Amino acid sequence: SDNAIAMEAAHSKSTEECLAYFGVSETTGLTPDQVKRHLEKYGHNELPAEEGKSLWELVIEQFEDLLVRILLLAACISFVLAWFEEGEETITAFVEPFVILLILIANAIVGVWQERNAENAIEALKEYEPEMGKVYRADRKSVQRIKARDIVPGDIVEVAVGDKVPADIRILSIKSTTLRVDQSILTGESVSVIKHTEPVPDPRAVNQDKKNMLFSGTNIAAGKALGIVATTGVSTEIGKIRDQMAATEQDKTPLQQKLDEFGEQLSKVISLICVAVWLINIGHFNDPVHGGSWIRGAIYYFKIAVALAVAAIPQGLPAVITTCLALGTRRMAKKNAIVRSLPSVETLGCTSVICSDKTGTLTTNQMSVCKMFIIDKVDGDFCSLNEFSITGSTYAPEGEVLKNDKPIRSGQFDGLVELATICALCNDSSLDFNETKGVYEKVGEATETALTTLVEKMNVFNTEVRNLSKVERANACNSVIRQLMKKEFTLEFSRDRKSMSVYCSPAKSSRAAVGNKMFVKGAPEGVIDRCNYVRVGTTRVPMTGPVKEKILSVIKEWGTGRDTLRCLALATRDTPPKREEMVLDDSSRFMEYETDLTFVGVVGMLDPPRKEVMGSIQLCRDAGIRVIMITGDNKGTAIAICRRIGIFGENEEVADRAYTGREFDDLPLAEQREACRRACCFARVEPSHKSKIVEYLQSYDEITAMTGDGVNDAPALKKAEIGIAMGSGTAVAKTASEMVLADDNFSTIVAAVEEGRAIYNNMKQFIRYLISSNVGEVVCIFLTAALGLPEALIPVQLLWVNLVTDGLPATALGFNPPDLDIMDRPPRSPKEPLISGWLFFRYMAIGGYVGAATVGAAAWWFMYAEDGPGVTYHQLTHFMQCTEDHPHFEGLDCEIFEAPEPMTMALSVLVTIEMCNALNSLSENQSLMRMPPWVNIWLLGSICLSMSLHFLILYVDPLPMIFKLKALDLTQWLMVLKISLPVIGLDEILKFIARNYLEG
Ligand SMILES: C/C=C(/C)C(=O)O[C@H]1C(C)=C2[C@H]([C@@H]1OC(=O)CCCCCCC)[C@@](C)(OC(C)=O)C[C@H](OC(=O)CCC)[C@@]1(O)[C@H]2OC(=O)[C@@]1(C)O
Ligand SMILES: CCCCCCCCCCO[C@@H]1O[C@H](CO)[C@@H](O[C@H]2O[C@H](CO)[C@@H](O)[C@H](O)[C@H]2O)[C@H](O)[C@H]1O
Ligand SMILES: CCCCCCCCCCO[C@@H]1O[C@H](CO)[C@@H](O[C@H]2O[C@H](CO)[C@@H](O)[C@H](O)[C@H]2O)[C@H](O)[C@H]1O
Ligand code: NA
Repeated sequence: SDNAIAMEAAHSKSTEECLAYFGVSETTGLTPDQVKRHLEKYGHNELPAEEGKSLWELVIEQFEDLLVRILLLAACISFVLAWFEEGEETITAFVEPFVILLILIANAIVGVWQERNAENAIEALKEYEPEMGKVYRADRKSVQRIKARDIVPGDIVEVAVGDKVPADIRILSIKSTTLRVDQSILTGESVSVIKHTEPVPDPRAVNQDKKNMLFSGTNIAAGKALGIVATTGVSTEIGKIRDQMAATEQDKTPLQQKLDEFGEQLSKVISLICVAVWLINIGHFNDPVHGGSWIRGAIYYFKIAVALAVAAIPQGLPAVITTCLALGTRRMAKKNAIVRSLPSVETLGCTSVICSDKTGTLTTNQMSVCKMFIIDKVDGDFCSLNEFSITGSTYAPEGEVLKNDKPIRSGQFDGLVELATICALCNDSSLDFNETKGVYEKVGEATETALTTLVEKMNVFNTEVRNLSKVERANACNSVIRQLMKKEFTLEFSRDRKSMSVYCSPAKSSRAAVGNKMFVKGAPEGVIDRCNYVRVGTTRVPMTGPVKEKILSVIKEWGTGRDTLRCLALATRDTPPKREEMVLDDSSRFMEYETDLTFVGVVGMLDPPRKEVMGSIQLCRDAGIRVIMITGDNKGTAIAICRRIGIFGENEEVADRAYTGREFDDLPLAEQREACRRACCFARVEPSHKSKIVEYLQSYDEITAMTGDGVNDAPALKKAEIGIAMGSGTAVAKTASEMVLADDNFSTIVAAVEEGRAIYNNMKQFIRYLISSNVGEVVCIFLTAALGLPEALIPVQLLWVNLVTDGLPATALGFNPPDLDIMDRPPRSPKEPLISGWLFFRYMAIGGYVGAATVGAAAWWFMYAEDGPGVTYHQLTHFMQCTEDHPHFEGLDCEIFEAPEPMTMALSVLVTIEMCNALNSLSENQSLMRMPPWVNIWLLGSICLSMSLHFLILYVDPLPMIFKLKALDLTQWLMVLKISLPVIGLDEILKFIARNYLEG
């Protein structure tokens, strides 16, 4: 982007001037060529980088280098203070600080990388949830949603309530009665501000004075408007205020709490073992009080404590957790489950209740009129209707009307003529043929578009359509009907009457003798009471009780039937008041205007459930996860749908498991709480009922997933453990949620729960693996110090094992395939400890065997080895007396006790045991005989890499001279194998005990 300013003083220009400056028609929008040129000139609508990645690594490197240099200077001060009179052994005090320096450098490197890895994992979340916007462009007549970064200056953009403003926008037209905007992120204003479209004359006016502009980042609090993009990217008012840092996420995840508890307890245990080593050596309490005995006897305990600290901490664990979470997040996003916060992953597996909206999530929101009836014959008490069916489930105008499964012509019935007239006039929506996809798409609400499609199918006025193109066919019959009745105005919907109407005057064309007419479309509950008459074809009879009961009976049948239809009543005021009589500024009077109606007919439209919903409901059943439907349908239809998708049984009694908002409010408080623990169906629900349901569900210590999309959903989404916003819904709901459904599908919720379970299981696996490895290392150190043996392992090798040798297999355990019963077990408790009970004893045995095996191989080299000396046990424990008391240990050089061969034996045994235990860590209970090792190929590859690196630091000459190791032969490797492989048998015995005797 070269020109970084775009249009200046857009608030000062008028709408005409702003459209003229970019040369765009407001009707069509930008042409593809205009979009290409503007994108090339002004660049994408986005801000560069994160916060400052080009100068961030240097900061952390220099900060940790300062933290290293200060410890170096402190240790130097200590060693220099140990020079005044302490001059006994200055040779041994020369090796310890070198190792400590290496430890500090290594821990600094990993502490930098793990932090950067976590930051990159957090930042990768944003790539999965790209901000979207709605534009009108010349290639399509309907509004199309695109990525906000693809919006360019001059674009015509549409914003509605709950949307996030994608660019700095000059308001062109306010479609709603008022436009209120929340500008708290910019001006810091509290209450929403009112916008207009008049120009603001002051060129240097403040943002609060720019009452005709929409600033990027702000949110539409109320209304709907159209505008033209003035500036994008950095030129945006919010792009100038790039200096803004919100508070961190905080709120420690339960896993982090358990890990920190482990850290504190491990500090205590390190202190306990450091004291226990002194407890073993009681003879040190018989030494003289003066001299240099206590000093040199305390230096040894200030070193073994450091070695034990290296052996005890799983240094590489946080990187493995971060990588597992990042890759699982990418997997979930590949499966349409867009996680907005890493903690939510852990929570996803604990989900005990899923509260889902019906329309759009459990169903496809692809509405279609499939049944309709009008009045046939009325004889006092007898009432007969003309029922019909309609084929075609999409919005395409393809299908026909069927009477008793036989096609008829809709124009024969005057009732159906009026039916179609009402459906065409009480309709703000239309159809647009997408020639690229080659399909018909909706322009407006699914309901009104289904009405439009029905009018196209019916063709009550008999119009030629076989010679029309796909574009001319979409809105042909509706245009025909519009040519006759001229819509004077529209009485908008209102809750108090549950209907809408249009005042229409007939055009002066052989139909002016009809007079003005009001056409009413609404819910039967609201419309039928206001009908005094009933249209019979072209005549009219008075509306009575029996007719009303017949209408209601058929509506009930369709609502509770196999199709679970939502019916719409259609009526018309034949003798409406005059335009001068009616006032339109207050909807409270509209119900009065829509009185003395004539009932014409009823349309039954279906919103089919998604074909995967039943199976996902079953999966939640097997997983012990309750599913509660929340719908706008009536209670009867709601229960019928619950039986259709499997929430309820086809024959079970549900008088206490299905409620309406009013019924739920009529119950006392204790009964409300008690009803939430059993209800699975809520119909006709107020926005506060979601929050109340979440609170009641929390009162039973349940982890609730609650779906939403609108602004009134935001509080509940905030209270719920897993707020789930729809991908097509508002931005306000998305910002208040833990997960977004890219496809708005309930099955995606189920898949997210399953994936969270699997990911937490694999995390448990590699956590227990690494920590049992650390247990084994600590046991090795303590067993060596207790028996007074030489150091079988040095802390450098321990760092290499914890960071490199074991880091690869743990990351690979992150990719373990999920168990076949992952969704046939109850939800995990969030307070579930990772290692306790039988697992404590199991991994304690494992770690004890690890330490015993390492130290025992180190001891085997000194004794029963051809390459090793003929040293016995009584002198190997007294090896420090070799240089002095030589006749007691006469034989070879004393330096043979500082040999690299026993350390190499111990390290090889540790590495082999850790590969074997990684193989054992593929499952918690299943033995290797049942689940083969070749199921997780990444584990095999990681073990190959670990062994290749081991052979590298053993044989490739420059490296074993650094690791203080010596290459081995076939006999020593065979000993390593013989003393390492039985760990598989040990864990196999423990698994057999857990399976065949510890299931309860
Ligand atoms: C790494 C080296 C070991 C020795 C260690 O200190 O870990 C202990 C300790 C801190 C716990 C223990 C370890 O305790 C022992 O192994 C007893 C040692 C006695 C030997 C002396 C006999 C001569 C864990 C390791 O035991 C083994 C047997 O599995 C399990 C678990 O750890 C976890 O669940 C990991 C959580 C991140 C913790 O009980 C944990 O403390 C609690 O806070 C938890 C919940 O952490
Ligand atoms: C003065 C001494 C300092 C200089 C060191 C000389 C270079 C050493 C060669 C090894 O390089 C290391 O290899 C590790 C693994 O191959 C990496 O660990 C990374 O990968 C592990 C597992 O893949 C994770 O557990 C670790 O956290 C993560 O640091 C680590 O980054 C990297 O440097
Ligand atoms: C695209 C446009 C075409 C679609 C229009 C659909 C046509 C239906 C319009 C009906 O108009 C009303 O019809 C009533 C009869 O059905 C008339 O009542 C007349 O007849 C009744 C009995 O038939 C009497 O009870 C009433 O008093 C007397 O007003 C009434 O005046 C008239 O306004
Ligand atoms: Na929430």
